[PDB]
Amino acid sequence: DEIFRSDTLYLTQDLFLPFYSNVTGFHTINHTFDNPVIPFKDGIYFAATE
Amino acid sequence: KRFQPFQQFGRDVSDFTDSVRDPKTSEILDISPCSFGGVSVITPGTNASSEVAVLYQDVNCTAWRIYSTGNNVFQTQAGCLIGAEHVDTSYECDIPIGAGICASYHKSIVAYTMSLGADSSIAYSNNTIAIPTNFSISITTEVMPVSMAKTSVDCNMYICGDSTECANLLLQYGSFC
Amino acid sequence: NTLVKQLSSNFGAISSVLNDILSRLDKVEAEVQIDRLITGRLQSLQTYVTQQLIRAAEIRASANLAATKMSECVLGQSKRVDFCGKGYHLMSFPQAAPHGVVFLHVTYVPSQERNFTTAPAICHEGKAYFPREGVFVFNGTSWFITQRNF
Amino acid sequence: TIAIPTNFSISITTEVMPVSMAKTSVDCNMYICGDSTECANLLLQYGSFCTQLNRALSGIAAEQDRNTREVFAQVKQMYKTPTLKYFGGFNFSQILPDPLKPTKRSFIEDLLFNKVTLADAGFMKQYGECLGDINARDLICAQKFNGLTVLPPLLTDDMIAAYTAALVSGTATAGWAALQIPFAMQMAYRFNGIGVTQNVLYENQKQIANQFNKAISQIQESLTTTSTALGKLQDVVNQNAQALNTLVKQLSSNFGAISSVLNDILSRLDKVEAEVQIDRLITGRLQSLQTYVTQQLIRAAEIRASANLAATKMSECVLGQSKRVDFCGKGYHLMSFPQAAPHGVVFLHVTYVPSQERNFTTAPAICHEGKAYFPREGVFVFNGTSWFITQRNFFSPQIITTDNTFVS
Ligand SMILES: *[C@@H]1O[C@H](CO)[C@@H](O)[C@H](O)[C@H]1NC(C)=O
Ligand SMILES: *[C@@H]1O[C@H](CO)[C@@H](O)[C@H](O)[C@H]1NC(C)=O
Ligand SMILES: *[C@@H]1O[C@H](CO)[C@@H](O)[C@H](O)[C@H]1NC(C)=O
Repeated sequence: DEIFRSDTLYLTQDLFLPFYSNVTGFHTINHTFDNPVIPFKDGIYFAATE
Repeated sequence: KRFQPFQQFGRDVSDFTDSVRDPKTSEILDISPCSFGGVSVITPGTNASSEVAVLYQDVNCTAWRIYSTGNNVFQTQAGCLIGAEHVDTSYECDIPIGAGICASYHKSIVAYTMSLGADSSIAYSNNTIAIPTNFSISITTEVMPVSMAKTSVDCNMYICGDSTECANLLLQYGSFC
Repeated sequence: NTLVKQLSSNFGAISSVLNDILSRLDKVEAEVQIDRLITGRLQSLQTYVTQQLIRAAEIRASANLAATKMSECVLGQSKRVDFCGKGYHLMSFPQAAPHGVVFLHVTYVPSQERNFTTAPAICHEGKAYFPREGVFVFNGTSWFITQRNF
Repeated sequence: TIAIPTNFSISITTEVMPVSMAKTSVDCNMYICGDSTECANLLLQYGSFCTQLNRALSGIAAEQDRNTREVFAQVKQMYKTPTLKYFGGFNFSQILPDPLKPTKRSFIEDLLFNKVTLADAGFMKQYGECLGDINARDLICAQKFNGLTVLPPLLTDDMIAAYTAALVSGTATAGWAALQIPFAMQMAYRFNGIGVTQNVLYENQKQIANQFNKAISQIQESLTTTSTALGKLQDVVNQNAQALNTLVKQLSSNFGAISSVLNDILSRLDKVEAEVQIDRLITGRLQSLQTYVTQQLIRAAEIRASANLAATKMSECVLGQSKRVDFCGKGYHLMSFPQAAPHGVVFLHVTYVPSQERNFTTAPAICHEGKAYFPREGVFVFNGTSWFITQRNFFSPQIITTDNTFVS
């Protein structure tokens, strides 16, 4: 949220990425170029290491 | 407190808004309640007198946070006391103020330190012993409760009176009777 | 009397008087307010019952101790200290009282203590003659053997 | 065959018992409706369940003061410390106050107080102090701002220490309104009460004193190190704090309303619409207060049961010798000493423990010349040379005589 909080523990229900869940990897190099259409499925987490 | 740009208000665990960013100057401010502190009232009974004494637990009067200052403001262990005269003598604690302080009505309200009991010294002697030579017969009383009054409740009487519609609503509610 | 007085209170309803609601409101609209009142009044009854149970437990603890006193003090002599009176206990008598019992304890109280020189044992002729449950006291003329009391 | 002991030991054991709990008060208009005037009027046009709750709480507080009075105020006359601390080889230091140390409490009492951690050293918190320390999330400030208060006990800790010192001084001299007897002499009387003969005490006095002082030192060494011995008088403390902080936290909860924050509702809703939500919140918060009060009453009953048993122990064990089994210590009971502790009392019981049992052949009666000479409260044992008459405890053989036995 946009509320400020300090030194406390706060519980919330929301769409999150569960801990120790599977993530798919796509690697782009000269040999292989990957750009498939990926489903959205109620939101996504996207990480780029480059 | 340090506020991020997208924040405007701050809340505590009880969800009471305790911080606010000033719109014009962007300065963080803390919001605190105004009412705070404990109060107690000592009286000897309306029939005896109309005067009372007032004790403030969270004030040290050697001041500002008191309703009035009638006379004799003096600091005790229990807190700041207003309306009582202090007496050095020890007594038997008619009214317990607290922290070893008691009050009584002597004609004014007086406050004193609590008296534990009579003071005596017993000698220790290796070669001496005391034995009684007389005796007395004392009769003492002890009062102890045994039973209390037995009661019953008609819940349809207490709830819904003689009304038939409320009784049906009570029915289409639940049987906690 | 507190239960009686609590009927005056509204519990979020427009009125505490049921007859007014039924007089000037139709069934569906009256249902809401009557349900609010029902909830509040049931809650009051439950609070009363809980407090009665706690008081009853206290009274039970008091009654058991009184029964123990009757068995121990009235029908016997008790050697427990301060159970059946402050002094040494001799006898006790019960009297009935409204919702309770009053015990009269009769006790022995020593008085007029006098100081003597005391010996634990007597060398006599280089032997040890121990008192056998009494105190050796020196009256001024010769040594004597006495009880702790009287 | 029958076995009889030939030796004995002096053991000192401790028992910890709670006496009172913290006294509290609630400002219901503070906890419910804050400083808002409209919510106060709605509270008014609801009901007065605040008078009942506070009547119950005040009763509890008075009961706590009464509990302490009944445990510690048995002694009528106060008895000055003898200044000698030594009686017949027994060291009563570390149980009595030391003039050199400024504090009026004893060494063991100091250890006990140090062990138990207490939430509040003092009962005053000033408004300016709460304001200045806003950065720290002080729990007491949060309790106070929401209408919850803790009240000080009537009897200060130094007073309880004085009562305990008077009781110990009375035990040391005059025994259990004064008898005036030498320590060693009285100790001889306790042995008789047990059943052992006086000469046993007088002959072996130095060994018994060494053992006693020694047990005291072990108690001290056991308390110096950290243990869960005083756990009960800690559980009691944590329970109270936990209940108050739980009441503080419960204000965050909605009770079917749109928000838990009253100021938001009043800011963005008109009177009639705000009334519904405020009534829901009022109902919920009153319910929380009632639950807290009920739990406090149940805890108070438990503490009352504990205080009465402690008072009975003080009367029976400290001011007398008890023949009840295991009431004032595991072994045969001789004496007991009280020490004050935070919200409770610690009893030190001194007991006689038999040891080194030896087996002899036993006879119930002696035919002698076709007659029956019964022991008269002793056992007939065969040592190997001739028959002897002895006690149940601490084997001491005596020649059989007509006086020792009774004919039948
Ligand atoms: C609002 O007006 C005041 C006075 O002109 C000014 O100091 C302040 O900066 C203004 N607000 C902002 C955040 O610019
Ligand atoms: C009251 O204030 C005075 C002066 O600051 C201080 O010396 C005294 O200790 C205070 N009393 C208490 C018990 O806080
Ligand atoms: C009593 O104990 C103290 C401290 O342990 C010791 O100094 C003293 O010698 C002992 N007895 C006496 C009075 O000698």
